[PDB]
Amino acid sequence: GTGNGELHDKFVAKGKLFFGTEIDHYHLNNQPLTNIVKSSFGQVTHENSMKWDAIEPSRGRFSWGNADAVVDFAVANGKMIRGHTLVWHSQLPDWVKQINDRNTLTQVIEDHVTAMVTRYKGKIVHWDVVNEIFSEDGNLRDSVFSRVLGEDFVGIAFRAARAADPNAKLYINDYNLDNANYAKVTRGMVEKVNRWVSQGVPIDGIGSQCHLAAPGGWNPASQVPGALRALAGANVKEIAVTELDIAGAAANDYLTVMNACLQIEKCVGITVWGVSDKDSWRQGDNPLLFDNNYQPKAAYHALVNAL
Repeated sequence: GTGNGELHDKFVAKGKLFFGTEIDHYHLNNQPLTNIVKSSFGQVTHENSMKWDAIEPSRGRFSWGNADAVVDFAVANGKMIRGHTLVWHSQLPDWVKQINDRNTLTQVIEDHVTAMVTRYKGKIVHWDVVNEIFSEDGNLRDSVFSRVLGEDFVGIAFRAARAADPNAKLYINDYNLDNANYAKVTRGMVEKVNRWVSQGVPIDGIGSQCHLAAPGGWNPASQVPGALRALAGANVKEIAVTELDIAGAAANDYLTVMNACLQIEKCVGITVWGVSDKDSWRQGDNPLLFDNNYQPKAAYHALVNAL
């Protein structure tokens, strides 16, 4: 009566756009992994093959194959795609950190942004236009971008993207937005998005990665419902949780995040950052919805039954 029985179809039935997961090309030949993506998730994000150094390793040399493989898989199976990510300080080629002429860095950014967004035009529901640009206290983190251009690289990148694919929602993404009172939320994301939306910058959405700790750690998800409402309170049309994982994978904790999004009008979807704990970037914390044998864990059944 609502798709198959599984997560993304039940989630979407309540009025949301997707419940997706993360994959990359080195998972395409893993059939337990790829069947769960087909049957339980409705959207994918590239884990690594859309980052700057994998896409443009030398200026004007684009290597599209690994990214294309994931995209072909996604569109062949009717999955949405979040593009991740256009401008980031991490895994960033050494040839861009060399440029300090504001013009050339602006050109480089447009070139990079325009190459990616055009190639995948019409196939990409959200682009993380900028990733991780805030310090833990709310100012711009130090990088060739913030040094050379200040806050200006944000509007440079968002405008290049909007110019290249008018259909994609343009997002800003960041981690540690997991407490409403935290500086990075109040003085960082909310304050500066308001200021940049005021200046004509086409920011459609805010992404909260939600790499969350177990109960009693620094960022437990006891507190996320109030943070997402803090974020959803800025002058943007939507928000999403984009890289969700929770150390321990407590049924109660996943329930908390899913229903937080369900109860926030502006929250259009959720992406967990992997299918199985075996392959997670923090496998020690065991933080996903499927175990090492690609069998559904307690949190997974819990979300399906709540829906």
